Amino acid sequence: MLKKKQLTVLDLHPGAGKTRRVLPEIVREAIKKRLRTVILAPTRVVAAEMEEALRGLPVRYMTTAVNVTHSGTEIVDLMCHATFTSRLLQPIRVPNYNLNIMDEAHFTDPSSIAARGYISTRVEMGEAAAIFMTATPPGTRDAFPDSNSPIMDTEVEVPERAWSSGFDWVTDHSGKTVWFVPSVRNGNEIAACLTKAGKRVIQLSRKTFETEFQKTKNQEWDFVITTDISEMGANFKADRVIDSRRCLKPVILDGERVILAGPMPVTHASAAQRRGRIGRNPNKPGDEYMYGGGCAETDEGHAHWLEARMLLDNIYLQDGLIASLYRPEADKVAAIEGEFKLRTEQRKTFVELMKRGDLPVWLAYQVASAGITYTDRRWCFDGTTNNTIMEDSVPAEVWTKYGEKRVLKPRWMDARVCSDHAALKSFKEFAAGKR
Ligand SMILES: CC(=O)N1CCOc2ccccc2C1
Repeated sequence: MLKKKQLTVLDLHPGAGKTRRVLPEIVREAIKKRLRTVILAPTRVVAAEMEEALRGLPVRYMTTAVNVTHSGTEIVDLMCHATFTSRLLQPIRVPNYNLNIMDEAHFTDPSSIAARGYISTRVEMGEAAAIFMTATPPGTRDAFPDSNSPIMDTEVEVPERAWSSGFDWVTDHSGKTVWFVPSVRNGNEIAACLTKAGKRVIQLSRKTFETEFQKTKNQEWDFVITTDISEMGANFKADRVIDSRRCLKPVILDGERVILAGPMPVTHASAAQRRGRIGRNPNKPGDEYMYGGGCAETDEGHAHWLEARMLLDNIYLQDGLIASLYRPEADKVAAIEGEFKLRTEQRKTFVELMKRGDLPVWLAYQVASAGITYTDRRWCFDGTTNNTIMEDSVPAEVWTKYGEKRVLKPRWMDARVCSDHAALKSFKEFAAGKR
């Protein structure tokens, strides 16, 4: 696989040893061959698992998830997908890696899609080799792949709200269950129901992932309520997966606003990854997978592919050239390569709005392309009446940096900035000039 001008897809089934067995072998071969190598992890939890599998090998950990300082003699670097993309966007110089390994190469976050596009274009150019590791490569129509031990697959009605009766099978279970809900707000309702009935529940989401995941190993639990984030290498020692088979989809309407559409069906890749959390121990056959809906290719028209084009258009590759998306996912968006390329100053504002402001890609592009500077927050208050953000059925209020109380009413509306309490609280601080 390590020969230049080649992109290999390591599509071994979930639990086949891609990270703990195959990855150190590739690293050993790249070090032997003097290949400047990058290892891309989806999340910080996977980076810490990779450190345990690669312990002893000379790897540079460019992540705060691993307590090891580099000696300066390493030729292999390990970082998250978002860190790779962020450094490509920032004026910091990134070496030209001869070998590019991306683990969980099915991750659909905008920075993951852009990293795949950038890496695959360098391979198409003949400048590098690449390995994409995933049980479900882009384009998979198999939600029921192979496992380490047999799994009982059961199509059933899965509750998406609190219940008084009709789901005896959910609570009448002595083992541990990992339940995939379509949203944080939906998971909070089911968790409160399970808690009320005497269960121990840990809730996992994108913003709380690192801190809460530790609790699954730290203490006994009955249920884990999680969003689609646990599809990226997160491992549990459970005997059942309850899968609603639903997810939220960010959609850009008329190129003017972003809504969270759905809950709607997950893709076959997500369904296989969610099912893949169980059936991992050959000594424990009979793990259960309860699914409550079918699959659909709901990645078509998803804002993440447009946001990935926004990122790729602003990453330098060679003179005027611009990286294309990885071919099996280049049709998920109707975008012209280069149409989001910003001028030097607006591009710097675009990067600061994402890195420091923590705004979604789409919202960061609207602000930067309008010629607004990072610290100018007037746009958070001068949108139309129907762009008013609501908190507890009443318009949200913030004190501006000028000491004046104003209704939060952005010029551009992105549902992601107020999808939950933590998101809205972070957007209030942004609109107040606090970061
Ligand atoms: C934008 C705005 O001021 N409003 C929109 C309508 O919703 C409400 C709800 C509660 C208090 C006040 C309002 C009025």
